Amino acid sequence: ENGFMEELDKTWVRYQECDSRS
Amino acid sequence: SPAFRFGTVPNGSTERNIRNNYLEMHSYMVKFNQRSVQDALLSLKSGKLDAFIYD
Repeated sequence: ENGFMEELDKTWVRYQECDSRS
Repeated sequence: SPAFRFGTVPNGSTERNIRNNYLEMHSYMVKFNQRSVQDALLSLKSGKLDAFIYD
């Protein structure tokens, strides 16, 4: 509810470099 | 996914207004803040910045 998980996934999922390639 | 970039001159009515209405924009743009309008222009003109915001 507090978004603790959202921030934890946000920390541990980097998301830095990639995209939809096509 | 690519990092976008926009900034404005600090201590401005624009920056204060931004902080008042839109927090995230302020907190993010502090990194893109520029010394002077000629220099802000330097960040836009030579590349290394996409958009500039001002009066």
